[PDB]
Amino acid sequence: THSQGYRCKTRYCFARKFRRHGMANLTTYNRVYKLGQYVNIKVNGAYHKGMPHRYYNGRTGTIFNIGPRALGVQIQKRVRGRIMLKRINVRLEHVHPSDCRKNHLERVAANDAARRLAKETGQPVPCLKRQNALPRAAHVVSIASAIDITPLK
Amino acid sequence: MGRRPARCYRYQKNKPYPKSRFCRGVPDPKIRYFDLGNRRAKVNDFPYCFHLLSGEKEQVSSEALEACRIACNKYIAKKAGKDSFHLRIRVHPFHVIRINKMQTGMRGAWGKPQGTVARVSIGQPLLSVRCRASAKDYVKDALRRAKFKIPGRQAIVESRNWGFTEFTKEEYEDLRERGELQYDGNNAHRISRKGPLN
Amino acid sequence: AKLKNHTSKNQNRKDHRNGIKKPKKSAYTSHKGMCPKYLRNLRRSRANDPRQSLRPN
RNA sequence: GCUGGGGCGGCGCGCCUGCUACACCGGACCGCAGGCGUCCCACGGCGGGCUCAGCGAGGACGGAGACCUCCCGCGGAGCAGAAGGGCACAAGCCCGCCCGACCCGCGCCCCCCGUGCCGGCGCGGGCCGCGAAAGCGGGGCCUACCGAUCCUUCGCCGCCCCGGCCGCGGGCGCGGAGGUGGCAGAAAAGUUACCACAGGGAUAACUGGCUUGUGGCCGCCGAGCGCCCGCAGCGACGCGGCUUUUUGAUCCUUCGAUGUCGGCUCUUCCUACCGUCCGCGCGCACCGGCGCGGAAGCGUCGGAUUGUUCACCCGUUCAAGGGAUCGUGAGCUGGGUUUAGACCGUCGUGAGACAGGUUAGUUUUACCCUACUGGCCCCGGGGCCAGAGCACGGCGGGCCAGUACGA
RNA sequence: AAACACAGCGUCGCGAGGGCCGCACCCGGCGCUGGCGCGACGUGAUUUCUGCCCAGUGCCACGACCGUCACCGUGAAGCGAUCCGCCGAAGCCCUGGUAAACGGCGGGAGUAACUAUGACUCUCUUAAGGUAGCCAAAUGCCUCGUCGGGCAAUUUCCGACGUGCAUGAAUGGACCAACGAGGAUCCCACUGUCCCGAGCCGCGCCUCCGCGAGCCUCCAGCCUCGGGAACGGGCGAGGGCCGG
RNA sequence: GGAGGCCCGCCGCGGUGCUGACGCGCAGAUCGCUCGUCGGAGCCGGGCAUGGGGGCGAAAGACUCAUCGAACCGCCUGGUAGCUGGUUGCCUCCGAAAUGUCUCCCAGGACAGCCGCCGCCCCGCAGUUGCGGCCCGUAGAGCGCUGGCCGGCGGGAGCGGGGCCUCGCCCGCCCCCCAAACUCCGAAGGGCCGCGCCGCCCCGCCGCUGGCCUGGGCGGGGCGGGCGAAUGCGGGCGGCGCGUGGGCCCCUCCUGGUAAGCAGGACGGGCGAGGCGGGACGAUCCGGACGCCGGGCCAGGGUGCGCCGCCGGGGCCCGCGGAACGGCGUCGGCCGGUCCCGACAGCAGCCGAAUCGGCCGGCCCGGAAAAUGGAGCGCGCCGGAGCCCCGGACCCGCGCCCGGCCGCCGCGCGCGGCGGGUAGGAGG
RNA sequence: AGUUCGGCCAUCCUACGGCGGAAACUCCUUAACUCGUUCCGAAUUAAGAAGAGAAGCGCCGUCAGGCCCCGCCAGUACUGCGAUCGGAGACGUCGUGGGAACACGGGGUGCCGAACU
Ligand SMILES: [K+]
Ligand SMILES: [K+]
Ligand SMILES: [K+]
Ligand SMILES: [K+]
Ligand SMILES: [K+]
Ligand SMILES: [K+]
Ligand SMILES: [K+]
Ligand SMILES: [K+]
Ligand SMILES: [K+]
Ligand SMILES: [K+]
Ligand SMILES: [K+]
Ligand SMILES: [K+]
Ligand SMILES: [K+]
Ligand SMILES: [K+]
Ligand SMILES: [Mg+2]
Ligand SMILES: [Mg+2]
Ligand SMILES: [Mg+2]
Ligand SMILES: [Mg+2]
Ligand SMILES: [Mg+2]
Ligand SMILES: [Mg+2]
Ligand SMILES: [Mg+2]
Ligand SMILES: [Mg+2]
Ligand SMILES: [Mg+2]
Ligand SMILES: [Mg+2]
Ligand SMILES: [Mg+2]
Ligand SMILES: [Mg+2]
Ligand SMILES: [Mg+2]
Ligand SMILES: [Mg+2]
Ligand SMILES: [Mg+2]
Ligand SMILES: [Mg+2]
Ligand SMILES: [Mg+2]
Ligand SMILES: [Mg+2]
Ligand SMILES: [Mg+2]
Ligand SMILES: [Mg+2]
Ligand SMILES: [Mg+2]
Ligand SMILES: [Mg+2]
Ligand SMILES: [Mg+2]
Ligand SMILES: [Mg+2]
Ligand SMILES: [Mg+2]
Ligand SMILES: [Mg+2]
Ligand SMILES: [Mg+2]
Ligand SMILES: [Mg+2]
Ligand SMILES: [Mg+2]
Ligand SMILES: [Mg+2]
Ligand SMILES: [Mg+2]
Ligand SMILES: [Mg+2]
Ligand SMILES: [Mg+2]
Ligand SMILES: [Mg+2]
Ligand SMILES: [Mg+2]
Ligand SMILES: [Mg+2]
Ligand SMILES: [Mg+2]
Ligand SMILES: [Mg+2]
Ligand SMILES: [Mg+2]
Ligand SMILES: [Mg+2]
Ligand SMILES: [Mg+2]
Ligand code: NA
Ligand code: NA
Ligand code: NA
Ligand code: NA
Ligand code: NA
Ligand code: NA
Ligand code: NA
Ligand code: NA
Ligand code: NA
Ligand code: NA
Ligand code: NA
Ligand code: NA
Repeated sequence: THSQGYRCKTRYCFARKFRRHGMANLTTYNRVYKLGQYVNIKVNGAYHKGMPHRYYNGRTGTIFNIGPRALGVQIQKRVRGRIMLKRINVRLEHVHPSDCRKNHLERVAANDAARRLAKETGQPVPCLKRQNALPRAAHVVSIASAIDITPLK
Repeated sequence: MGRRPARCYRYQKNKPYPKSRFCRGVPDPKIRYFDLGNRRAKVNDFPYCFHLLSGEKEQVSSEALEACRIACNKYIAKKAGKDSFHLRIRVHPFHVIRINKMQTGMRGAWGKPQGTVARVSIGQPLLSVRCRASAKDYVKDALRRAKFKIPGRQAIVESRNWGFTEFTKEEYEDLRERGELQYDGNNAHRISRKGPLN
Repeated sequence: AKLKNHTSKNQNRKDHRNGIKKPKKSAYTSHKGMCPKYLRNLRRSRANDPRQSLRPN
């Protein structure tokens, strides 16, 4: 039919991975979260309390509440021609920290370090801006070529 | 005949619909034998192989399969003896076709099972024959005789392999003159090089 | 007399007509569902800070 | 109420699992396979201990299975009921103690207008259970198992009865229960063939259109039949087409109406050819038959019963099939179908019903435009010709001849 | 008209202080009447008949008061409003009667010296299991039933046959002389109904003098094919056509 | 002798058949023949009685003054209608929806969406690519799991059939073919998030948190440094209100059905509400989206004549919608044999060079049938005026460019950009 | 080298052979006490120190099964965008982007951290 129970159409997204059944490792409980941190949502099918809805599987958001046992996560959801901010409570088995800012943090650190380095020696500051791949430059190649031909059918 | 003309189920229009716990009241297929001739015959005899290929993507009814089997087998057996060839039907009728029997017209028109067909693609072998040099003079005529019971366009080819094995005749003969073949009742395989010794 | 049951044919075009509206910039800092013990401590720490307390005199 | 017209039937009319569904989310059908309106003070909470199904081998009144023992056993068992997920020093089984299947108050998720309802989750306080403790516990591992305003009834603590006080009684603020399954929730049986009203080609019955299952016609192949001999004549098992002269499917046009069956009368057209014409073949001696190709000029009739188309029989110069708004009602007729009277049977309490039978029952208007048939708008006598029309078919007798041919 | 009426037949109620009906009230009709009467119903001359069922529904008991079933009245309690008991008319319930009241009226097996059939036996079962009669009927689906008559030839007609989809006894059955602008089949006579049409008479029509309307009307008024709201006068392409 | 709801028949009283005439009538029911009855339950005149949910009825729902399955007159009453018809000057600026939920709801509404007008404020934006992080189980693939399915060959503890033997069940290997409700694997394709402030030191508050001098949160003060992908371009918010809630078509992807110009869904576009050229002819196809004009260039499609516009070069060559299946029609190929040591066709003799078999391709021929006379648009053409390809031209949609003018919106006030529109809204 | 407590959870698992112990771990001995077994000191609880590498454990081996990496499979299968390209259709082709799987071949077979001996 068409019924829309809380867990409809979850035959594949809530199943365990191959040879990864059973209890979760203990790193999922003793890692530290702070307000404003970016996290990912991935549902674990062996834990049935604090489970988010199928819609939130594979989204990223920020922490707005640190609780005794659950976290509060803010997520942007599009509804028709508008975006709504949804706040949900998730238990620890369904949340992982997100590396969506690691590249920017490393870029900032490197930019500052390079700026410090050349100043002490006085060397000119290089360009600290990313470049989209530019066209190739002039160069010279050697020839030991192999003749290529088309085969018969 | 009591059956619809074959143009009503020629093309692969639906998803495969096998007989299972969901589809139940299915009649029995018309064809029940898929290996004819001398099935028990060492791979050594019967070096020549012929194929009747399919040049269409379509569906073939079990009645047509039975008719073609009978025609080809009868001809080859009569001409060159009942123990000079091995004939294999390479396609099985796993798909079920429905009929909406004609009160209510298009309302509630899901349809009941009627028969079975085989789904075949382009280039897929339909028949295969193994024989020695005695019956190789009539295998092709048997295949041409069977070609007229099947819808569409088919082609007749002579394989370069040895019988029903995967070896070309040159490779097979070399590997035989180098002692590297484990032999079975129909097929041959290369010797093993892995696992424990002894 | 049967009519159509459903269509989403024109809906994506209507959504984009005035852009996809973003949320307000105050929805990100609401106290709507925060832990009460944290909220109470934040209130008392501010009030006792001389540099940020709004108590008169 | 929905509805490939309505009715009969069914209930995607409130909910749940998998598929349809094309790898975020969403996504239709009287789509596919199914389920729910319950069951349990333990089948619930917590702690401890343990490991299941089963293979192999052994024990014997004892066998295909009782019970016992060892071995290996990733779950192949079990966990209330659909289906799909989950689970091994456990979420399964056994034992011990218990009642968090509690009280007060908030927020969020799902469906979604970001309203309600069911269901779930996260918290702040109170009081408790188990455990050495950390911990866990707002029922039965997760996804279904349920209900507004008004009224009634019950429970705690209080307030009002307005000129005062007292006792009964009434009312009020908060929360449960009594129910609306058509489940965002009127209090509700038939019939009309005596009949209406407003509308509808958003929707049936008759022409036309698309389709061709069914009906009809035609090819290819060659297992066999035919004394022997696949093809003189046939041709199974299969496969490929065509037609709209059957019946279905659909609902595009027409409800401010295109007069709805058959017969009678009259014209024209098709060919997929029944006799006659011209050829060829035969399992063609003759007679008579059968097959194939070209060929639509002529012929294809008179009667009994039936409204019949059809069918069936008698007879004869021996008797094909079709189209044209299922050709033809301001051409007729009115036998049938199909208003209002009446009868029978079956059905219904009844009014009434019946693709059951029977009998009686107004058929209106051309003078207009065009088409068609003839006739006119004067011009001498005799002729020729473009264009248009078009008409000789069938059956016998005599001579050939009781001949050719043939026993 | 086969419809209604009808004489005849049958049932039911009532003895006047009654029955049936009218009617807002006061008062009326049958009734200037009295059971050989009045009122209410069904069947429908004559002849011959009119079977079984009172479980259902209906009606009736000068049957019975078992249970239930009002106001009023009365007892207890109470400050009083009130509340709880008793009391218990008709009706229903209970016990009987009634079908010329409404209506109803069965299945499956086995069986006789050829076969066939089944007088006979067993079995389930109802309130009762369709009797006397009649029939492919104005009533039989299958069905244009089977056999006979009549015809050259008959889905019509008549006579038989009968496990009758779904005949049947005053919702009357069967039969019937006389009668019928009733429905149906056949025979004689007669004939333009027909083979197959022809000729004629009067009136209209037509031409003239006099008189003189209605309906209808986007505009217009020759065809074939195409496409198109799927059958065009107009649109695209062709073929024809003085005007009146 | 003269009875009778007896018989034939005139006037009367009726109203059978011709389904006659008439049917813009003599007539809002008549006329002609034919017909039923004619001493009785007969026919006719006048007076009187019965009144509208009432009367009267030998019963047809008949009649009750052309009116009856409930008369006529006036008033309540301009009764109600989610339903059909109509709704009256100009120009300019903007411009839809045919969808979601609820509804005794399905020919109607409410709320949301889309749009107009009126504003207000000053706070960087995006239907895009690049770079970085995470998510999904579809096509394909496969048979390890859940199921299904052809055989071949080996081992035999146990069991069966059959003659210590011989095939079976069982164990092993091999093998043919599969799945919308199978998955160990798994794309293309999609979705979400990020891409400037950073680093160091010190100080303050907390009624939260910790064994502590621990943390976390919120603030203050000093020092150094700096604007760190591309491309384009100003953004955000509020009030009031209308129409719409029957849609259809194309592309690609699907479901039911033998199929359908059938019914039901999905991303993007179109018609609706889009002028103009072409496709002979068409709401939607191919181009191109519109103020009034002059000039130029040219898209799509074409260039015998109708009818604006053409040549050159290479090859083939009997133009209905159309299949299985046939062809010794012609042209072009691929793979194999035999041949001056003499092939093929008419071992040796006669000759004296190609020949034989299989599999294809292009264009053709057969297969190939309907009803008024007719349609590659017509006439026609056919070593083309046909088909495939190469090169250079030509014709014309104000579509594009240049110039003039009109209006609107902007503006360094010098000028610049633009102009379709149904339902609907606003200005002069 | 060993033990206690851990992180990631097979390059660490499974089967079968072999090597080793000073210290450590383990196997071992007893049932008065403590606690214990639907019955059993088997398990478990308490109390010990005569034996031992025979197991467990650490290491080695196997044309080992499994697990992991690289190549080939293969620019193949499939696919986004554009096409009056071919074909009656079923399907295919061209341009411009992305790009597998099985199978097969070669090799490999636990590290990391804090405290004690
Ligand atoms: K419909
Ligand atoms: K009636
Ligand atoms: K018609
Ligand atoms: K044909
Ligand atoms: K009509
Ligand atoms: K007619
Ligand atoms: K009487
Ligand atoms: K009774
Ligand atoms: K009957
Ligand atoms: K007879
Ligand atoms: K009469
Ligand atoms: K009245
Ligand atoms: K609606
Ligand atoms: K499998
Ligand atoms: Mg057919
Ligand atoms: Mg289908
Ligand atoms: Mg709708
Ligand atoms: Mg309805
Ligand atoms: Mg709903
Ligand atoms: Mg436990
Ligand atoms: Mg608490
Ligand atoms: Mg509702
Ligand atoms: Mg007409
Ligand atoms: Mg008319
Ligand atoms: Mg012919
Ligand atoms: Mg006519
Ligand atoms: Mg009639
Ligand atoms: Mg009638
Ligand atoms: Mg004339
Ligand atoms: Mg002439
Ligand atoms: Mg009888
Ligand atoms: Mg009878
Ligand atoms: Mg009879
Ligand atoms: Mg009769
Ligand atoms: Mg007759
Ligand atoms: Mg009866
Ligand atoms: Mg009786
Ligand atoms: Mg009767
Ligand atoms: Mg017209
Ligand atoms: Mg024209
Ligand atoms: Mg008298
Ligand atoms: Mg008389
Ligand atoms: Mg008349
Ligand atoms: Mg007239
Ligand atoms: Mg009265
Ligand atoms: Mg505009
Ligand atoms: Mg309601
Ligand atoms: Mg697949
Ligand atoms: Mg509407
Ligand atoms: Mg349509
Ligand atoms: Mg419109
Ligand atoms: Mg448009
Ligand atoms: Mg010209
Ligand atoms: Mg404009
Ligand atoms: Mg307008
Ligand atoms: Na729920
Ligand atoms: Na229609
Ligand atoms: Na027709
Ligand atoms: Na007709
Ligand atoms: Na008429
Ligand atoms: Na006249
Ligand atoms: Na009497
Ligand atoms: Na009855
Ligand atoms: Na008389
Ligand atoms: Na009547
Ligand atoms: Na009025
Ligand atoms: Na145009």
